[PDB]
Amino acid sequence: KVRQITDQDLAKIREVAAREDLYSLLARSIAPSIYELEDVKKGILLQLFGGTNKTFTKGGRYRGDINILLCGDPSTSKSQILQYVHKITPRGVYTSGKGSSAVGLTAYITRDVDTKQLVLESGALVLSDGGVCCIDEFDKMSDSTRSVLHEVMEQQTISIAKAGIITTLNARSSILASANPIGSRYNPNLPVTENIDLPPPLLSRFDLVYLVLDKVDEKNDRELAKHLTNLYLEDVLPVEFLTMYISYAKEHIHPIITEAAKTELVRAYVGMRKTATTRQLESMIRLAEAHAKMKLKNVVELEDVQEAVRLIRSAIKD
Amino acid sequence: KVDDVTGEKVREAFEQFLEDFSVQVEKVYRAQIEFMKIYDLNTIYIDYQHLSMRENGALAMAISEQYYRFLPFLQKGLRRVVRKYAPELLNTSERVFQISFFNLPTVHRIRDIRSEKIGSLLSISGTVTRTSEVRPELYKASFTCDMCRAIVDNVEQSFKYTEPTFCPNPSCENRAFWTLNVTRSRFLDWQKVRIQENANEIPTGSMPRTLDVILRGDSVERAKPGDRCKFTGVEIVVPDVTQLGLPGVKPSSTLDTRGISKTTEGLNSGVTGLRSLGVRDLTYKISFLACHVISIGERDQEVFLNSLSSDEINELKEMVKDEHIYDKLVRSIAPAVFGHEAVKKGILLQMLGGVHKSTVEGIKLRGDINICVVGDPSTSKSQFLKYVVGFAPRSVYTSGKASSAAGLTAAVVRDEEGGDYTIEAGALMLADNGICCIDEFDKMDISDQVAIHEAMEQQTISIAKAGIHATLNARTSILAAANPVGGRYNRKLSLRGNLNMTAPIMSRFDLFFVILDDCNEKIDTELASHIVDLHMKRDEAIEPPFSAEQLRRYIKYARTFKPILTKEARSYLVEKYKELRKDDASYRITVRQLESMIRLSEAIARANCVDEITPSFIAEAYDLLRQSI
Amino acid sequence: RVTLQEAPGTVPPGRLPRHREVILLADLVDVSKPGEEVEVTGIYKNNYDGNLNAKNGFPVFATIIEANSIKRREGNTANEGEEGLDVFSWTEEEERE
Ligand SMILES: Nc1ncnc2c1ncn2[C@@H]1O[C@H](COP(=O)(O)OP(=O)(O)O)[C@@H](O)[C@H]1O
Ligand SMILES: Nc1ncnc2c1ncn2[C@@H]1O[C@H](COP(=O)(O)OP(=O)(O)O)[C@@H](O)[C@H]1O
Ligand SMILES: [Zn+2]
Repeated sequence: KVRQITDQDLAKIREVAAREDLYSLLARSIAPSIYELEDVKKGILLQLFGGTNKTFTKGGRYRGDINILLCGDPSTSKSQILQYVHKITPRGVYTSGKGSSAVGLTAYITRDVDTKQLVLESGALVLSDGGVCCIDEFDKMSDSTRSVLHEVMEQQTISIAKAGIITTLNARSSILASANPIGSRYNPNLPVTENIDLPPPLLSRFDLVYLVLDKVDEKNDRELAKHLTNLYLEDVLPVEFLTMYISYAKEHIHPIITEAAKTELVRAYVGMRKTATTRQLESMIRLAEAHAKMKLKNVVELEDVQEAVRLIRSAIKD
Repeated sequence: KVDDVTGEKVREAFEQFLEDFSVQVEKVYRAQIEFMKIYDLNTIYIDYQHLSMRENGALAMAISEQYYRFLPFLQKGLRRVVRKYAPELLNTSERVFQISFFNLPTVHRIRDIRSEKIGSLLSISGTVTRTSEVRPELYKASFTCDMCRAIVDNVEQSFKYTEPTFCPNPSCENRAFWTLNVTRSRFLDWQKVRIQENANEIPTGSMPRTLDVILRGDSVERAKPGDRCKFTGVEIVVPDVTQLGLPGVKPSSTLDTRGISKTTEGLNSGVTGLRSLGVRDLTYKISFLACHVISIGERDQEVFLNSLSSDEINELKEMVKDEHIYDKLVRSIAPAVFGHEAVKKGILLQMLGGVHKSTVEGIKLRGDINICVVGDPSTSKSQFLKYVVGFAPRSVYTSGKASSAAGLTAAVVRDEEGGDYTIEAGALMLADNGICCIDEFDKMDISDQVAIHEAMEQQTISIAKAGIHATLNARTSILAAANPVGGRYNRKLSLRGNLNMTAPIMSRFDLFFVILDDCNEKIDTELASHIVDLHMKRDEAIEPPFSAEQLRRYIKYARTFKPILTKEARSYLVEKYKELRKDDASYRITVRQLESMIRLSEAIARANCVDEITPSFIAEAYDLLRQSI
Repeated sequence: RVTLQEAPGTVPPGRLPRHREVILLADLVDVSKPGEEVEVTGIYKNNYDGNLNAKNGFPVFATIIEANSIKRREGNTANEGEEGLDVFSWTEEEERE
């Protein structure tokens, strides 16, 4: 042309996991080119692990995927961020939402070209099962196909009933999306709803929403231009350790919750309720259990819930 | 004539296995043969694990490797066993027998199919994507000589119409010109199904591989398109019979409508030399022949009491006895949510249902309960829909806006492989005799709101376009979830002003349930604590009086009853209707409200397992109607 | 000759219909019209077809129904009861009544 990790790999994974600050190192590794924007990288690093997934008989399956929406001024670097997270994840798809078929992300019964026969072809959400699916140009996605994502983010299954075939597939994926506003700037005075041109439920169901802002600041502008030119000037980042660590954490590790998380979580939610919907607490639990999967552990404690609440309240600050 | 020695050993070993296994001494296979004798069945089932312990696999591996050559001896031994132990199964009203193997140790994928397993016994898995008609296949042919009129019978056929050659008992010389006696010949059922690879076995970028599986005998129609099924049988190879000299001129030497691949022109290795072929070249392709198929992806009281076991029957009748049972049932519905007992009661009444009646004049009276639940966001309105769709049989889930062309009622589409107009199925159609759970009910299209004007009341869909005219059937109950207009409920405006539905549609909903959350320091603590008791203990967090199976059995048993109305119940009903009409003042209250009250009374009576209706039930139904208006 | 598809009501929701061929002899021609829904009593037969054996690859046979009786059911919901081929036709005593 053009898995089965060894014991030495296990040992090096353990000793690296024994690092004092594993959070910041892979915070900076995922996007070496991106300068600042450390908080969105924190969120993406937490997303790439995901909270534990469970399906008990009585209540049913409870989701364990984290959804993130990036939006803001039109000339930031969100697309490069998405193309960065595309490569790290094991199984994922990077397709823009500008056009294509209304079921282009799900199954589409099509006539076979080579033979006059019938073939069932899955879409991009089914093909990102168990991973992270990146959507680009979220604002151009059509009103009729949007509803498809609605059943994906709610029941995590897609049903097709055409040409005598009635069946259901499995989505179980995570949505990271990037959007653009109407106009050349996101004026803070007007609220989010008018600018982003997205239905309130669709924006609401996203676990984390980040606003990227671009203000004319002499310090920030000079610092950005400096490192950009330094990159153009010709003169702590692991290469593939991330993929193996991600696979190890996703395929073997399953954390649990203890009463130490109970005590902090209940009072934190109540204090946030001193307009936080019940979605907020299930968002904190997922983020805390995903942080617990990092700094390799088998149970949650105070540090994970503190980091989760800090992240979800810094999200509120914007 | 030359005979085989290994085949004889396999034949006697199979007879010994059938006669001697007896391990449970029960004579399990003799029990099966007795069951076939009493029930008049034509197929036997043999487990591989059962055979995997006799002779240390010497018989099992011999059968597996050369199933194709050993099947005739297995059937011959089965014939002797049947004759010895049950002669009645030797003749029909002879039964062509079938042997079904299952529980093989390892399963294969479609991409492991190589020519070196041709003739072997295998098991495969795949998703069905097409099925054909049940056609009759010619099994044992019978002919008559044109001149002698002599009768030949039992002329085996492999892959093409085969007539006999040398004439029967006289002097007559004849090589051809026979006449099939279609009446004397034996036939069998035949079906062809197309399968493809599963969603997980498909690589990251792949065009799915396909296969042709042949179902024969009693295995027809057991695989339906879209399902995931595990087949087991023998891998065979099928030649091209067209160039094998078919009798008729209809084949016309491979008439074609499309162009064959130039890439494989001369690359596909065809064998020549045979006299039947002539100068032609014979070609082969791999197909599968299946003998066993498995899938891996009545309101009559007397017949109902027969199926259940004695322990279940006693448990059910002890369950019925207690008078608190009703209060327990409303607690068993959706044990994974906090609060909203009225919603649970409404859902239970919907699932129990009402009686359907037909008048002598031919007009049908509705017996389906429709519920609408509204409220501000984050009130667990979408958890009830998931519970219902998971627990209620023949139930479907859908949203307001639909991507499909047949969004919610129906659409007319031309045939993909025919010359006619067909009809696709909407969510309402796919829920006949079931519950349809509609979410985001506000954003429906007007052409669908006008369309549902017939399904809710007349329970039919009637279309008339260029292609087809039909009167479809939608006898489905509707559970709808909606949000108030403007984002939040206002506690001084009515249901009408806050909602957007018109009076036609609003009057067709039996029950309205408005659920409201409140921001106070104490209830939020309880809700958060309850929701977080999960995720540590997945099973011990919730404890209902009855499990899912007991409730599912009780609902089915209760639906057998059909209550009637007493003398005082009618007077109480008319009095309550008159009072409600007086209180309304005719803008919101119509005859449909009285009919809905009758339906609710009948459902509440079905809840208590009583065949007579008491005015207390009408009072309860009246209170339920008043609570939503 | 006519082709009978399965009625949409009879077909399970979401499945493809099936069709069969019916031969109408003298006195039965032009009774049924394209678009109507009909009930036919007849004889189910089999015949040998070369193309069917050539394409499928097995000695399968074609089937066809020779029609004996025709009853119209277009718009009729009273099919639950009543006896005969046409319930809108009268006898002599009925005309006298
Ligand atoms: N914070 C940043 N760090 C590095 N490069 C940046 C940054 N912001 C903008 N850029 C530059 O601007 C361009 C952004 O393009 P991109 O973000 O892909 O388009 P879009 O706005 O459609 O997402 C990139 O070529 C990148 O080099
Ligand atoms: N007992 C409960 N009371 C209130 N809310 C709950 C309860 N249990 C779960 N929830 C929350 O309600 C959500 C269910 O979605 P829901 O609010 O019905 O969506 P929508 O209101 O958009 O239909 C879940 O995400 C869960 O976090
Ligand atoms: Zn002869």
